[PDB]
Amino acid sequence: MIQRTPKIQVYSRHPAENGKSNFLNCYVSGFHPSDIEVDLLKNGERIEKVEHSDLSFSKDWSFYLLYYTEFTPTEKDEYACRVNHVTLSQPKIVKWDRDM
Amino acid sequence: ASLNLPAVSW
Amino acid sequence: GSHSMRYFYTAMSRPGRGEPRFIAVGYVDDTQFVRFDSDAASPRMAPRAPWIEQEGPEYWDGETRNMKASAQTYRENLRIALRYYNQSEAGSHIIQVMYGCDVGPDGRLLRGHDQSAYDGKDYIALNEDLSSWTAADTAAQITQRKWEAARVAEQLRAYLEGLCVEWLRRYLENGKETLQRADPPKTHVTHHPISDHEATLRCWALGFYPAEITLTWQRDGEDQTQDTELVETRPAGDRTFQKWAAVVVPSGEEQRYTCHVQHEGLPKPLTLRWEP
Repeated sequence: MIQRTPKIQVYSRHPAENGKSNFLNCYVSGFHPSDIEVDLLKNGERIEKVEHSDLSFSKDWSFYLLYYTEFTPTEKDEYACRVNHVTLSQPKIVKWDRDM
Repeated sequence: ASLNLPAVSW
Repeated sequence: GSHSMRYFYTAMSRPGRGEPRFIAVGYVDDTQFVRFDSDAASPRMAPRAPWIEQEGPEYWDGETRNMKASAQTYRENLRIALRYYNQSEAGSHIIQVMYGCDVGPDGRLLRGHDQSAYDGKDYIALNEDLSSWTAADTAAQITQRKWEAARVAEQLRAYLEGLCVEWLRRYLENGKETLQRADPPKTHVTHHPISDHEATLRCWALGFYPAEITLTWQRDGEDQTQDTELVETRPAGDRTFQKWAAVVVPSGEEQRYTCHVQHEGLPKPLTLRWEP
């Protein structure tokens, strides 16, 4: 059948301020079918116990999910989201950029 | 509340 | 203002890995309030918003019974769809359903919905008359014939005009402090040089509810639709939404650009500019 690859946005719940607790979000959307693998990474390593929203979908039938974890940003630490889907030959990594 | 629709199939 | 209630079902087959998973979620406007997942250790319709928690055990028991019955219906529908499309028992397939009602400020029905998809493509939809169907292909026409013979549209109409609207009105009253509150966007413009010759202006909207918003850039008062990068509206995780719109502008021309924001929480549209 026809498949649709995920759009990916990585961002924080609130404007980032170093040393102030926040939530790191990875929003995946526009994909079909629904099976998808999403990891949040801190300095390249998988964060444990990440939570996610309940599967739902948009008016065009494509799925979306929010993955999220509490975190405290610093100048040093790098964060990213890593996504795999049947449409991707290898996992896609999107880095967190505070201005996006 | 959800729709209760018994005995309807494709 | 106006409001909606929607239920979304996803049924996903997985041959060799048990029976199809069935997940249901319910929303009022952009607020999820219930979920059901057949893969949970103890499947139940469960609350996801504070204002639904006050419903009593008869509500939760009835919703759970209905979701279990719906899971069985959609597992059968997945088997039927294989026959209708001449497909093998080896592949994974998906049925999706969305249904519900929209009401105006008076709480009266504006319109009802009931539409389904197979493998991400339209399958069958109840028309706006709540009395006839649109089938996407010759497979869905088989379903349409069965549903015409059994007067299924009449049952959908009874729900959409009756219990759907009545429950939505109850939820809106019980959740009035949030469901009937619009949070306007918090807005600002950022500027990032990309070269000596150009810079990005990015217009941000944060903290808004509901999700519907319009963010536009104008240059000299003319919309820049084909030159604007507009990200999908995204959830913050605290009920609110975020969005941005960006344009690449010639250095020294920044004040020719204005960002325009429309949102139901704003009494008047906002115009903003980069403020160095």
